[PDB]
Amino acid sequence: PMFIVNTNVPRASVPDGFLSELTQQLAQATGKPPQYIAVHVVPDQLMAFGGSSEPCALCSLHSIGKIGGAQNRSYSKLLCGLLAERLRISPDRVYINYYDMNAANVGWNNSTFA
Amino acid sequence: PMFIVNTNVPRASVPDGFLSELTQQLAQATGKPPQYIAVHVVPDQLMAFGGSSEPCALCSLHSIGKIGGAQNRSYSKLLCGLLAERLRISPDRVYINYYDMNAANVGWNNSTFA
Amino acid sequence: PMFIVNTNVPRASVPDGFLSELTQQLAQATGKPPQYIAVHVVPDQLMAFGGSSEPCALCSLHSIGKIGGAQNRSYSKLLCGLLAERLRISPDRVYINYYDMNAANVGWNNSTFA
Ligand SMILES: *C(=S)NCCc1ccccc1
Ligand SMILES: *C(=S)NCCc1ccccc1
Ligand SMILES: *C(=S)NCCc1ccccc1
Repeated sequence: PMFIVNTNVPRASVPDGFLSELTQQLAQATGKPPQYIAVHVVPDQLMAFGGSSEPCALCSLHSIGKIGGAQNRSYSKLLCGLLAERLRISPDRVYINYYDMNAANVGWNNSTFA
Repeated sequence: PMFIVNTNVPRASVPDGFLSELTQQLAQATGKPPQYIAVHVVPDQLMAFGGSSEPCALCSLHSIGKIGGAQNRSYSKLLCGLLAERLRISPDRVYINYYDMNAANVGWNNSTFA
Repeated sequence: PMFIVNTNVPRASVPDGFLSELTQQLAQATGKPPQYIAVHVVPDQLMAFGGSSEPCALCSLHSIGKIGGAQNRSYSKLLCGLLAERLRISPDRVYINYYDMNAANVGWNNSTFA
């Protein structure tokens, strides 16, 4: 999978090691090799959540399968837990959109995963 | 719902109250409490629309239901109105991608909305 | 269509003419008028791919139709081609998510494409 975090937390508040840690914990959570996981963090954003500019995040996780009710709950506990621990973001000011991609609709290395 | 605007309009052209205004207008438009609505504006982008770098916007609106033919036309009229009036972007240089998210595919507060 | 590339390549590495070339190549790949094509490049991103911060990209292409097995393979070869030639990113460090949008789910000019 690939995980993207957009947040109003400033760049200086993103701790060294954070992209690595996200890679490792997503690899572990999905039983996927870490060589396939992509991660992306976008700090310093102009965002509001419930009209407030307190720390918040808008995120996405795309996966070819391994998306569903229990699995997404597990992902959210893991990802909100990381965002709370590392970025000081309340889990109730985070949204994560989950996307179950078809292999034919994921481009990589001049072709797709189909 | 959550609304993201990416634009080549500079940060200084985004009016002070703009995130609050989007929050309140989207709350009114969907009959949702404003506490749930997230909004995110990304200015100064390197983008073109039709090959031109005249002001333009690429947007998304994610909602758990309340997405459909008529609802979406209404959203577009509302959101293009605000982008024209506040950011001085022509409606014919705006795209908005609408996503009807399943509740189980939206993470929040260490779980999902399911 | 609309194509978005997020990359850790620095802004100064993105050559003059890159948005123009993407617009032109996407028009040719879909036979669609360039006047409707939108492109967006986001350099200097904090991203990793396979746990490495070597040059990489995460991309999206949204289109109303013209998405499918052979078409997406063709787009990937085109777009990885450009990202390798112009931004010096290895094709195997690019992901492109493809989205076949329903015309009623794309807003434009105060309405939708339905
Ligand atoms: C996790 S195994 N990511 C690699 C495959 C992929 C899946 C969805 C979107 C992009 C890349
Ligand atoms: C509007 S009520 N937003 C909160 C629920 C939601 C829907 C789609 C994506 C993120 C959050
Ligand atoms: C290509 S012809 N783009 C214009 C129509 C479109 C399709 C998907 C998303 C946004 C805009």
